[PDB]
Amino acid sequence: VVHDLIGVGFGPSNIALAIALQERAQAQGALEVLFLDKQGDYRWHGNTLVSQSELQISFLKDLVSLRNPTSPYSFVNYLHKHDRLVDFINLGTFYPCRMEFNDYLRWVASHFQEQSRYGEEVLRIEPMLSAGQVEALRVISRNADGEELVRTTRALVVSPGGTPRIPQVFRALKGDGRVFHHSQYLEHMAKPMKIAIIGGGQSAAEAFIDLNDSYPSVQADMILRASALKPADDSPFVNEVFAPKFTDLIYSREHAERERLLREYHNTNYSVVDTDLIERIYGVFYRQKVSGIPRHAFRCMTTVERATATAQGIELALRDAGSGELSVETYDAVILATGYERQLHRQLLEPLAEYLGDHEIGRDYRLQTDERCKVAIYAQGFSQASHGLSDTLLSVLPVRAEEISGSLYQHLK
Ligand SMILES: Cc1cc2nc3c(=O)[nH]c(=O)nc-3n(C[C@H](O)[C@H](O)[C@H](O)COP(=O)(O)OP(=O)(O)OC[C@H]3O[C@@H](n4cnc5c(N)ncnc54)[C@H](O)[C@@H]3O)c2cc1C
Ligand SMILES: NC(=O)C1=CN([C@@H]2O[C@H](COP(=O)(O)OP(=O)(O)OC[C@H]3O[C@@H](n4cnc5c(N)ncnc54)[C@H](OP(=O)(O)O)[C@@H]3O)[C@@H](O)[C@H]2O)C=CC1
Ligand SMILES: NCCC[C@H](N)C(=O)O
Repeated sequence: VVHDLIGVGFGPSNIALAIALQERAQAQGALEVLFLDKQGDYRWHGNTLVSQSELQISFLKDLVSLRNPTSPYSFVNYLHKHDRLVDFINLGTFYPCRMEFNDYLRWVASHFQEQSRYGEEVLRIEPMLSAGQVEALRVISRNADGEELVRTTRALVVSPGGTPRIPQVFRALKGDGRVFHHSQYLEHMAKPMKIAIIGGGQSAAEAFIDLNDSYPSVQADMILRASALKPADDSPFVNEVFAPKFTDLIYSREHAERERLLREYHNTNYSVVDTDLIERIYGVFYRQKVSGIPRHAFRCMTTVERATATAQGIELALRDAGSGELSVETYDAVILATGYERQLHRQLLEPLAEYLGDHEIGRDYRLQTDERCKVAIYAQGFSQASHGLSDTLLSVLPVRAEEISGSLYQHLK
């Protein structure tokens, strides 16, 4: 038994897809599909779901609405089905506590229980060759019990999210419970402290406020290479870059202009914090000046040069620019809120390397391939270079999903 499509992850990108495929199914027939996710109980970045994490995107830019507001899967319908719509309204906000967005996604997901396989991590994809042409694809995933699984599919779409970014100096410490990436924040905090946070982004700010608010025992240092925290920029003219119309424009630009646009707009999303959050962090420090009790430290300008483990704690050599001084501090724990990297060919797609072309991902999000390769491989979130800032986000999923299902059906038929 061969599957028309299989996807890697049933995160948002892939769910949005599932819905589109379902919408097309009535007109064009229903493909047999599966989406595997490595989470037994799926939470959307669960380890990051702290008390006051606000969706950084308008709820209207949910899974279906930009394409089809009349879908049963809109955030609003979800709210209605949970008898919460009126109440949400009295809220007057556009940005739901991310815990809520999570429920929505889980709820939407429950509607595809047949297509979703959870608890299965995909390890690699192998070509199945008949006559030197890749007719089908082999997907190898390992479940929670440790049992590997092999399935065969006509088409593949990979939407696994990103992998955490570890600065070099910390790579030495892989495996020390004492140091952990933000992404894994809830698991590790469940095990009087000094903790350090590395990075000046949202993930960094969110860790800090959470520690301050939830852990009185804790004193936190935010170590920033950058001078300050810069505000995420969401103004309307600017926000127009997360538009569906923009994907077209950016795609058609020469490589030089694309990067320019990406540089000019980096601040929409990366290394920036929400305006309200900065104040609140700013307020916290201000209060220290008042109280005179210096619990926390804002080490802007600081670069970690040496990090080493110890019986005592973790030793960091911090270079503070503008002082030029190098000083040593030791922390009970360190938190890396250094972000994510989405690099497309991991060990996961290696087996196909031979068939993947030089030219960039397709406008339709299909990787270009050899004439040898007859299957179709698609990716979501790995085309930021060519598809814009919207790519790694929730911004165009509704649209992107239509395009992809459109190709997939066209490929299949
Ligand atoms: C903490 C955090 C908050 C964010 N908040 C927002 C926001 O408010 N608004 C916004 O627009 N964007 C936000 N983003 C950006 C985010 O990338 C998108 O919102 C969205 O998560 C992208 O969806 P995705 O399905 O493509 O990837 P993901 O949501 O990361 O889905 C990938 C899923 O597949 C699993 N997986 C990974 N590898 C494999 C594999 N080997 N095999 C099987 N499963 C695998 C993962 O565990 C995960 O469940 C946020 C990102 C983070 C990290
Ligand atoms: N919806 C929500 O409430 C949340 C949304 N987010 C989203 O997740 C995505 C990524 O989040 P986040 O990781 O915070 O943002 P970024 O990945 O953009 O931020 C990374 C931070 O780490 C620093 N950094 C990276 N490498 C090093 C290094 N080698 N040495 C020192 N510092 C380093 C960067 O500093 P520098 O700028 O100087 O390079 C930067 O401040 C974004 O889309 C963000 O909006 C994150 C958390 C919650
Ligand atoms: N970091 C999320 C940015 C979302 C973007 N401002 C949008 O409106 O799509």
